Amino acid sequence: HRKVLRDNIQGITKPAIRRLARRGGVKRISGLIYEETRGVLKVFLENVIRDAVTYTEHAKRKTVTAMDVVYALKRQGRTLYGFGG
Amino acid sequence: NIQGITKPAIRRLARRGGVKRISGLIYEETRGVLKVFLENVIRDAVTYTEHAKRKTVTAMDVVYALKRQGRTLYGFG
Amino acid sequence: SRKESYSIYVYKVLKQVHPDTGISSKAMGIMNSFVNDIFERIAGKASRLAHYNKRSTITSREIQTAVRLLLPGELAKHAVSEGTKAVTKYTS
Amino acid sequence: RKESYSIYVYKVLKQVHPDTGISSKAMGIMNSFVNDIFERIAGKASRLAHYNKRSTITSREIQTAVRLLLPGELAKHAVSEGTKAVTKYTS
Amino acid sequence: RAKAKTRSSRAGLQFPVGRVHRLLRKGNYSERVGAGAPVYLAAVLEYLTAEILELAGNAARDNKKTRIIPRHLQLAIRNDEELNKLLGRVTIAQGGVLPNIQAVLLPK
Amino acid sequence: KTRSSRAGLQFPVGRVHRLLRKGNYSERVGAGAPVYLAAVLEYLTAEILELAGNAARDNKKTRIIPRHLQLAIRNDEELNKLLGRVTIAQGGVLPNIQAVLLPK
Amino acid sequence: KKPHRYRPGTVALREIRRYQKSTELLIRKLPFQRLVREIAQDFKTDLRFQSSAVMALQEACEAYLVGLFEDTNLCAIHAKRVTIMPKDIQLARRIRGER
Amino acid sequence: PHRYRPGTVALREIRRYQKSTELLIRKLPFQRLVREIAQDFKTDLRFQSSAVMALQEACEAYLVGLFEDTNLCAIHAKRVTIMPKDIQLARRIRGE
DNA sequence: ATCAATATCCACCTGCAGATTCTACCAAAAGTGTATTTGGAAACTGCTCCATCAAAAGGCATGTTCAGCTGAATTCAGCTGAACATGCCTTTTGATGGAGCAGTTTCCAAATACACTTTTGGTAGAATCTGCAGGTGGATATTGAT
DNA sequence: ATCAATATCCACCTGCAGATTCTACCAAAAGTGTATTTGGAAACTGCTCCATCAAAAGGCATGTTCAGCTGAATTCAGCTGAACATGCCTTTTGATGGAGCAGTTTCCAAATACACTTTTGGTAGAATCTGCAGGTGGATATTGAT
Ligand SMILES: [Cl-]
Ligand SMILES: [Cl-]
Ligand SMILES: [Cl-]
Ligand SMILES: [Cl-]
Ligand SMILES: [Mn+2]
Ligand SMILES: [Mn+2]
Ligand SMILES: [Mn+2]
Ligand SMILES: [Mn+2]
Ligand SMILES: [Mn+2]
Ligand SMILES: [Mn+2]
Ligand SMILES: [Mn+2]
Ligand SMILES: [Mn+2]
Ligand SMILES: [Mn+2]
Ligand SMILES: [Mn+2]
Repeated sequence: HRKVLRDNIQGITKPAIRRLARRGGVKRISGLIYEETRGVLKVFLENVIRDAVTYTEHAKRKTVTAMDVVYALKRQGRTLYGFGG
Repeated sequence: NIQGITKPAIRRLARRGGVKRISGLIYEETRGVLKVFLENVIRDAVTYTEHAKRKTVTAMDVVYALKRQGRTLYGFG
Repeated sequence: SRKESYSIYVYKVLKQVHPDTGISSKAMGIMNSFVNDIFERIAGKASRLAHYNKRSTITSREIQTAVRLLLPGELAKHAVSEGTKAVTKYTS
Repeated sequence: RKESYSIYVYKVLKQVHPDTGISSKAMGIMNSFVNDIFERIAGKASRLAHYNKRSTITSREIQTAVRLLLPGELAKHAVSEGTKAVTKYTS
Repeated sequence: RAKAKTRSSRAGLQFPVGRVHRLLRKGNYSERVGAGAPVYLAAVLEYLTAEILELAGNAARDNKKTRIIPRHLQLAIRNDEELNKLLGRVTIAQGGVLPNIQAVLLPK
Repeated sequence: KTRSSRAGLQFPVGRVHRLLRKGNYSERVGAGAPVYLAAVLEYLTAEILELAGNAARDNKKTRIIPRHLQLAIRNDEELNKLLGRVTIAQGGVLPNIQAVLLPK
Repeated sequence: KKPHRYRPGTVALREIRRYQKSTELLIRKLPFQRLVREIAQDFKTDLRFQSSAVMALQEACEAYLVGLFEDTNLCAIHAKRVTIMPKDIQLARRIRGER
Repeated sequence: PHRYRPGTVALREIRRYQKSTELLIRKLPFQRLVREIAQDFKTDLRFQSSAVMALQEACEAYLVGLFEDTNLCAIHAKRVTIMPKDIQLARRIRGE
């Protein structure tokens, strides 16, 4: 119903990635970092979303919840605070 | 007693780890590292031992202690 | 529609340690996450402990040992002291 | 006294490699392996059942647990085997 | 009938012992649960909460604020060696990071 | 007849059922859960023994030893991932020399 | 009479101080939301999301990236550089056990 | 007299020890260390022998893993020689 | 890149010690036949929130130019760390007692389970309360070209 | 050894979005009584471990020599940061349907419970047969003199 989504990884822009690196303390950035970062992100996101949906399907739901994501993130060895209830 | 972990022993560990050349300062550095690790693991192992009101650290005590290090050890169950 | 949470207790503790300080709702959410996280860590470790020792009962002893296994150093000693105190007072 | 998966691991060994044996130490590693994966799957299935306010671990929690814990092809393959076994059993 | 007293006031606690007991019963952690278990656990949960709130309140006032926000919690956790260890794989939403610039990056 | 044989399995369905009932996992355990779990466990065991058996005979040994399990596991990307934080006692490591360390 | 111009690095350092002091999300929300929906759409069609699920995903993703960039930065510096490069990212992820 | 060039034997030792699985630390000093450390946590401890061997398998696998990472750090910096700073970068990125 | 010379790695061998496989006894666990209860799924349905779009304003992404300074490449030697011979001492391997833990069994007092009934702390929503976000302006460390 | 151009710091202000307090019903904790499970004290008993003693082998400590790796010094091309114009699309705030969570109610398919028999898996010695300790020869590298 909405316009088919395509090529949205490019929404993670060069200046956004630059900001993320800055918060991470990075002063200077190779031109090739941007595509590398997109790839790394896509993989992380795919994996987390993959697991979240597995929780959503298991519950016979159509709506991914915040807790689905919180549990999904455990497979990445990450505990996310702030999204219960 | 930490000096009981000799330079050639450490060097054999490095070789199995694929290292071709080794700084003179590695041995002391490695001993420090080893010590920390051993302390942590042994501390938890004994916690299990104490919990069971035993005086003898068992292999399984060690296996469970290694989970806190996020390490799973196969072969001692 | 009724949802329980640790919010009122976290706020009571807050007023104890910083009587003139408040807390945002998002921060309260991080605290509720924290309490639930540690609850499951301690409870799970105590459960595995009881099972390893073939006891069917989680007692304060399993809780104490789990706490020693999960917490670093000084934090562990301090927590064990608080818990031991609460148990002795309670049983009195 | 003490139980282990040794005779079942040895049966599987004989199916896949009829003339091959296994050392005591290797068998100890296989036993560790089976207990480890058992606890991962059983534990994940349990937390899943609880997350959904169900008191029963069924094969559906096992299947979902397997999808959460195993990578890729191993996951698809394990799920197919589990599903086959339940279907044969229920016959 | 004797006048009710909470297990929490009996143990000298703010955190809910009865609720913790119920949560222990329904998490299938063990088939039986000792009388002191929920008390000890409520007390540990309460104590850790006090520790994090103490440090976070301190950051809040070192920033001229009367209200703790996620940032104060993050500052509290990451500047304390043991909390930082305990919560090493935890992400605090809206927490940001510690101000830290590597010395080599500073100007000449 | 045993439940294991009804399921086409070698792994013990009854033992798995009991271990689930008493491991404090849930109040109840469904009839298909131990069948499913025993089958998953059996499948992974066969996968590892298949590969380790191959290494064992590529070393001309009739008996699988921990080394062979380590070789089987670390040379398979999925098994290696599933077991990424596991130490196999007496398994050693994969022969691996970084190319920069070689002569010439 | 020439226009004033900071030297390379000065503004970069200013930006580090700026974003390390703040906590706002650094990726634009709506583009991030499109990314999440595109990816999820490829696992199961017509999914809906709680609003907070999208925000949970964005918090976890930005925390992950900033952490990776801290490690990456250490790798670049180790190699006597000040500029992060793909091999820095790859070493970080390898030692982290992601690769 | 014959003399191998520096590095040749090192490489040979790498092939040798990567092919084998034997414990690389001597048993008695390791055991002595374990008992010493154990003293600081609980008095009058005994150890099962297999507990000591469990501790040693774990310690050696840990160290071998750490050296692999350490080596990757040395090589990153265009060296072939591992140094304390390599170990320290490795442990920092591991979260140790 | 040759030969010649040299050292080490790697199948392949045998004999036999010992590690694995086979065997048989037997508690303990699984199976079995019946009986009984109950979790959760289906079928509802109310009613949150979610999807999507709308408009408008301005924050920010993009693309360009240009040059400062970074990374990459190169050179060279001081001194680190490898390789090797020698001979001592620490570990290893094997023998022997015996003290002291684990591991058990019985059996009651004490602990915990769990239903029933009663009370009150916790919640949701309404009503109050107020920090601090932005907004404005001036002071003030900092930067870079002179 | 300055200034001009900038960015950043620091009070001070107020309104209202978000936080805290108030209110009152009721879900769930608590008090009470009865049933069921368990912990540990006492009295065992083998059997792991610790202590000790001993010889000897091979691994290590040490000292020597020098190959070649690291780090310093140097040079330069072109990448990446800084800054500016342009104009898009994100943000913000609100609308409009309606998908799909949740809340209820009913009631079997599936699960538990229990008494008892049957089957099996763990254990430890016997019987089998693999690996391994050394030994040899061929394949394979390495090193140095040209
Ligand atoms: Cl208790
Ligand atoms: Cl089932
Ligand atoms: Cl690169
Ligand atoms: Cl160093
Ligand atoms: Mn798609
Ligand atoms: Mn009955
Ligand atoms: Mn019901
Ligand atoms: Mn440079
Ligand atoms: Mn020279
Ligand atoms: Mn009241
Ligand atoms: Mn402000
Ligand atoms: Mn009611
Ligand atoms: Mn049998
Ligand atoms: Mn040999």
